[PDB]
Amino acid sequence: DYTLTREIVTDPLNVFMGKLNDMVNWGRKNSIWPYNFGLSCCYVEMVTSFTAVHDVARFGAEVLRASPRQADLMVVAGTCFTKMAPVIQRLYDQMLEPKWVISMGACANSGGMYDIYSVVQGVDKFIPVDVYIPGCPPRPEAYMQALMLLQESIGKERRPLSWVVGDQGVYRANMQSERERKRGERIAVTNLRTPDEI
Amino acid sequence: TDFLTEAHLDLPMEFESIGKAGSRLGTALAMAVDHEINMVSLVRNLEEFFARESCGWCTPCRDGLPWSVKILRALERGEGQPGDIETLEQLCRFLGPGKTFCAHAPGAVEPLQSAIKYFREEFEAGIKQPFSNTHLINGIQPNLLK
Ligand SMILES: CCCCCCCCCCC1=C(C)C(=O)C(OC)=C(OC)C1=O
Ligand code: SF4
Ligand code: SF4
Repeated sequence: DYTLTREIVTDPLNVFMGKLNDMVNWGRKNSIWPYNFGLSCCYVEMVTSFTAVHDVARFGAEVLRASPRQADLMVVAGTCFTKMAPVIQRLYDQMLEPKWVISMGACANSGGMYDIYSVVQGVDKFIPVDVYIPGCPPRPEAYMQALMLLQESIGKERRPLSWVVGDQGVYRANMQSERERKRGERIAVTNLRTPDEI
Repeated sequence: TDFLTEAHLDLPMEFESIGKAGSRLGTALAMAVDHEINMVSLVRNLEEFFARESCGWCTPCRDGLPWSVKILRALERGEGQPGDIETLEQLCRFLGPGKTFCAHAPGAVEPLQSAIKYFREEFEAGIKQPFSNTHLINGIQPNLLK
């Protein structure tokens, strides 16, 4: 099940075209260059994931471009203040296809605890989001988990190989939700460690 | 009425004489307590009568006499805990005249306070166990008050 942008459609996928699409998706998901964009405390946890104790470079996602033209991923790591929202939209518009968006933290997801006069209630009011991370802040490994989720989503999307031949529509996979996937193993939990120890 | 000792036996049976001794003349029908009778058990019996003869109108008598009864029951069985005699003294202070709706509860707490004043060694002998009001709840560290 796919979503078309140019509609809920089916899988359009010759066997050589499928292999070429798989190779392009493999190269795109294994080389994701985030945009160095600091909004709030969630950015501190993101760059913590970039350091030696977590080493997000292992996934090939460390290059951290200061220019939106060279970046493939925008991580909205912080509150979308109303004065910063046109800046965020302009930086997203300066990015080139293919581009992906991760909302990091409750502020970027929905506004979080800041249902206040000067805060946009979630970045998906004005730019489209591919992966959402709950947390305030999400820990660095939560950001790495979202990076792996984005890699899974990239690995079976369909985009044109060339702009001169073939379908130019972008097909994004309608994934099963992580909540329904993990419901079986989460409800079966019975006992946890008591909070009086280390 | 308040208990009196053998030193007060040389006192005339008048309202003013027994009033200045820390007791009341009352009905002037005196009752004698010998050495065999435990003072804690006697006061427990008295307070059991007074608590079960409360009319139930007002809070200090109705809800504080059963507390004193339960404290004296615990002191009788040696299950007294620290703060029980302090609770009895606080009940004596706060069930006096003007604090309850009628004079039944001041008369209830007169023998308790007189026996605490004169025979405190018998009430202190009932306190054996350490004070415990809570049980441990697994996963929650208690606030260890010092
Ligand atoms: C694809 C070829 C890459 C060659 C090396 C690129 C530059 C060094 C690594 C990227 C990087 C940059 C630019 C950088 O500025 C930085 O500091 C914020 C890092 O640490 C988190 C980086 O990892
Ligand atoms: S979600 Fe929490 S940690 Fe992240 S930017 Fe908002 S206030 Fe900071
Ligand atoms: S002190 Fe008198 S009015 Fe109050 S509950 Fe006791 S018997 Fe009733």
